[PDB]
Amino acid sequence: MPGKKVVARVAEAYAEDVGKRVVRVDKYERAKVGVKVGDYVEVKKV
Amino acid sequence: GKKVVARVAEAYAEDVGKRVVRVDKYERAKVGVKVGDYVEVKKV
Repeated sequence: MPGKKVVARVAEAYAEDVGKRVVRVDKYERAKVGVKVGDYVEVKKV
Repeated sequence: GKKVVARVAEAYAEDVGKRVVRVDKYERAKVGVKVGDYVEVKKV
């Protein structure tokens, strides 16, 4: 696929977020991915 | 591994600027990653 992929390091979820299919991403990754809080993303291994 | 879909939530302040994504044990197992591995994140 063309262009630079957005790659991030996996860290464990905070306990209260576990089991909610949520991924915490900061504003810098959100800008590059092109998403806002509440949007959905695909996550896959590098 | 496989591709998963998750809802985006804000990062905690201490995680900001470290290129970190917080993913729970369920998504990690499905994706085929462990803590410290890298993932690609894409808008859907």
